[PDB]
Amino acid sequence: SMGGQKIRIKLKAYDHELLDESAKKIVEVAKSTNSKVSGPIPLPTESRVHKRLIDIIDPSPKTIDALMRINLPAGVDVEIKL
Repeated sequence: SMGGQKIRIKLKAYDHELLDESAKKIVEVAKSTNSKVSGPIPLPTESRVHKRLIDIIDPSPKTIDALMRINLPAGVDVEIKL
């Protein structure tokens, strides 16, 4: 489809290192898809918690299938639909 919509995913985890691997890992898998991903964008740590935001441009259905095939490692969280 024409698309033209961007998707943002927020990652949360006590250890920034772990969250860094999840964001970088997803970026490599997302970039592999026709859709493009920007970031990861680092955010302010709160309550000793690190969070990152990755923007997605022209997202495709192959990106969602890859996310379902890969399961985020324990200690990481994601926000969908606000």
